[PDB]
Formats: sequence, C-alpha cells, structure tokens
Amino acid sequence: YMGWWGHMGSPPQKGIAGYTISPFAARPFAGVVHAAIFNTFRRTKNQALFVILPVSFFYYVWTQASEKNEWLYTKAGRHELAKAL
Amino acid sequence: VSPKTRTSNLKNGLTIASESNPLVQTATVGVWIDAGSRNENAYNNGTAHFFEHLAFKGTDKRSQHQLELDIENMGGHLNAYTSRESTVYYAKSFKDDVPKSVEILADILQHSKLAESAIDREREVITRELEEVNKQYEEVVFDHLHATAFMNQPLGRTILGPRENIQTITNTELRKFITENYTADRMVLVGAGAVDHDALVELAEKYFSHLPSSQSPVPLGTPIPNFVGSEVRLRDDTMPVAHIAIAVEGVSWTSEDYYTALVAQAIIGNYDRAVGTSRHQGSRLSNIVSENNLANSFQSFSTSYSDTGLWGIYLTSENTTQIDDLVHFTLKEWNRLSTSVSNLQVERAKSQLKAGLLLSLDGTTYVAEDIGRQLTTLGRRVTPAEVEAKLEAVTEHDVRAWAQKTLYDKDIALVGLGPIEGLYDYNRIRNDMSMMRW
Repeated sequence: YMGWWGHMGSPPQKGIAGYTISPFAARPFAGVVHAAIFNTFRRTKNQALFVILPVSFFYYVWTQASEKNEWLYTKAGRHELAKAL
Repeated sequence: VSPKTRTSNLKNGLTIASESNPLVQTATVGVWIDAGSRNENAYNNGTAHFFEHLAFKGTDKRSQHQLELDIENMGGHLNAYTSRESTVYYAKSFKDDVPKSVEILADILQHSKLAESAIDREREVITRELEEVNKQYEEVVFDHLHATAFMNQPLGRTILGPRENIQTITNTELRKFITENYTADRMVLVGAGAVDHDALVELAEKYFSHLPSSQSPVPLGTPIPNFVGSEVRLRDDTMPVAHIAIAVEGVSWTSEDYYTALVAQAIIGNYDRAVGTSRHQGSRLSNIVSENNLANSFQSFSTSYSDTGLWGIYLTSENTTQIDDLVHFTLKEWNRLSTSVSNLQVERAKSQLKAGLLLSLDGTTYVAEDIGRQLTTLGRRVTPAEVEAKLEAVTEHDVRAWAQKTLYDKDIALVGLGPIEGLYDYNRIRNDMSMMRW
C-alpha cells in the first residue's frame, strides 16, 4: 500500500499546479503573533469540551471518593466504617 | 575573416547596420526594435504580441489581401517575433527585391490600420493560442520559469498576456504602445547578405525618415529585478517525459561576467541521446547521464536581459524513478564549478566557444539576427577579434570566483512538468547547491 518515489501509489495526478518559495526568501515567523493568539484560541476552543467533560467528571468522582474515605477513618465516621466493612 | 559591419545613423536617430556577402544571392533586411512585452504594464500586457498579429492585417494603402499579394509577388517571405525585450520584423528576399521589402516593412510599422473589425477577429485567434502553447513543453517550462523567478515583476509576465487583457485590448492602446515604443532611437534597420550599405541607407532615408524620436534618447540596450528562489510543479502523471528547468539569477548583456558565465555553461554543455556523438562528449555530466540512462536530453542555458539573466539547465527524462539522481548529479556538477574546476575544463570550454560563437552565424538570417541583437543590447556589433580577446581573458580563477558568488549555496528557481513525483521538495534540491565535504 505504499510504493516509493516515482511510483508511490497515488491515483494519476493532473491539473494541480503547486507553488512555493525558498526558505531563504521567506520570513519563517510571518504571522506568528496572530497564529499564537487567534489560531491557538480557535483550535483550543473547538476541542475544549472533549477534555473538560471527562476530566471534570473523573476528578469529581475521585474527590467524592477520597473525601468519603477520609471521613470514614475519623472518629465521626466510626459507625459508617463499621457497616462499610 | 568576415567583412566589416558598416553602421550609419539618420537624423531621427535610426541606426542602419549592414554586412554584405557577395557569395550569396538572397538578402535579409529587417527592423530590430529595443522594445517588447517588458514595456507593458499589467493592464496592457499582451499588447506587443497583439500588434504583431495586426501588423499583417492591412495598412492605410494595401489591404490585408493586397499585402499578401505584394509579398507573394516579391518571392521571399516576411517574418516577425516579439520577445520580452526585443521585437523583430524582417524580410528575406532576392538581391534586387530589397527595395520592395524595405518599403513593405516601413508600411506595416508606420501605417498599419488597426481596424476595430480586425482587432475583434484576432481576439479569437489569440484566445485559441492560449490553449495550444500547452503542447510546447519547453515553452511552458520556460514561461513558468520566468513567472516564478521574477515573481510579480515585468520580466515575469508572459508575452501573450492574460485572457482578460486579450478581450479588452483596444486599437487606442495598440496605437499608444507603438507610438511610445517604436521610436527611431530604439530601432535598427539591419541588412545581411546581398545588400549594399549605401543603398540601404538611401532606402532608410526614403521610408523611415518620418519616424518619431523619443523625448529622452537613452543609448541602445538600456534597461530592478529581484530574483525569487521558488518552484512551480505541474505534475501530470499521464505524460511519459518529465521536463525540468533549474536556474539561478544569471548575467546581463553588459555584465563583466558575461563571458565567464558562457564558459561555465559550456563546461556543463548539452546532451541528447538521439545524437550519435553525445555518448562521447567530454562533459562530466554528459558521461554520468549517458552511462546511467538518466535523461533523454539536457541543455545548459545562459539567458541575458538588459539588467539580469537566468543561468541554468533544462532536462528531459523518461526515467521517472531516477529523477532524484539526475537532479543530484546535475547539481553536484555545478558545485564543481566552485570547488574543482581547473585549467583543464576551462581551456577545453574556451576552445569549443571560440568556434561556437562564429559557427552559429551560417546564413543571412542568422547574421542579421546577430547584428540586430548586438546593436540593440550593446549598442555596437562586437568584432570577432574583440570576442576572441574577451574569451581568452577568462581564467579558471574567474570561473571559480563567478560560480562561488552566483551558484554556490544560492536559491534556485525550479519548474517541473510531467511525471515528477520523484522530484524532491525545494529544500532537498536546494541542499545540492553546496557540498558539505567542501
């Protein structure tokens, strides 16, 4: 499923003209400030839910579990601990 | 030793230049103009080429049909071509048909109708030319090469111009172009073959005396180009042959390195598998390419303009899995112009060029083209003795110094057309412009 240079396995290409300029002719950091602020904000905003929802859910579960565990091993939690074991 | 080129001027500033050859019976007279597509802006790009079509579409006296007949009756032919910096209109005839041909050329240049009906008719013919150059692969490659090397500059524009302009070129802008550009101080009347100089000067006084002079007469071959390292890829898997051009910014006509760049070009040279002798050429690249079947052909070039040039190579190959090797070996031969060339290659190339520059001029049309080109680029015809001296002045140190400032580690303009999947990206090509071992 992959060939090599000259016979890579692409369907025939026709009609595409590609253009580019030399690394010495270009400013490598052109538009960096716009990218760093606006591009990163867009990319991050669009993926935020997929991180926030699972992280926040599992952090909540952990927080509840660790707080209960802590309370069961106090004096106040003696009776509830006795039942739990 | 060839006969001396005689040169005279008129009062308007039209140059007349002639080289007589009493051994031939034909003569090529014509007008070389120091003007071409580069003189257009973006809005009238295509005008110079448009005019070339209309020049043969009828004058104030002779109609289109009469024009055809008059030339047919002369016996020879007329020809014209427009380039970026130069326009030519010439007539090849019999010895004694020269006064007729000068008269017809003077007519089509000064007194052309440019009738709205003819503008409208050619506007379709030229539109069809846009879709048929597509076949002339060398021209496609060189036009993309200029377009990218001189990105958004006048030298980068095509001669035909965009489709948009072809539809909007008016007789007004045609007339304006030829009034601004076709002035006497920019024109040379040239005769080669069976011409008398004194006869040609008289014909010039008769037909080209009412030519406008420009307000500010600069010398012939008077011009800032900013070369862009860049690439155009026109991949077409259905084509069997890849066409590749690689160039760097080269030298102008009046550069002090003009001969050095020609010698360097001759060290790499040309190659064509179809020619029998090509497998035995001395050039290292030729030997590599022929032994390994890397290419069908390659042609080194050193194109000059008034203020810049392009120096490089044009390759054709069916070996689509070894394009990488072809480009690699080519650029490693260029590296050697910087690192390795000695008196051995330099003196061999000088020998070959001393003859080559003279051999090229083998007919009246070639002679006229040589007088016309030299007069419109340098302001004078350079004698073969001067040319032999300038070639002899090229040393191996000159070639190395030139290559180290022009080739070594420099940006290239690269155009690939056809099955060029194997042509690597810009960086890997440009990395072959130097050698890490040196």
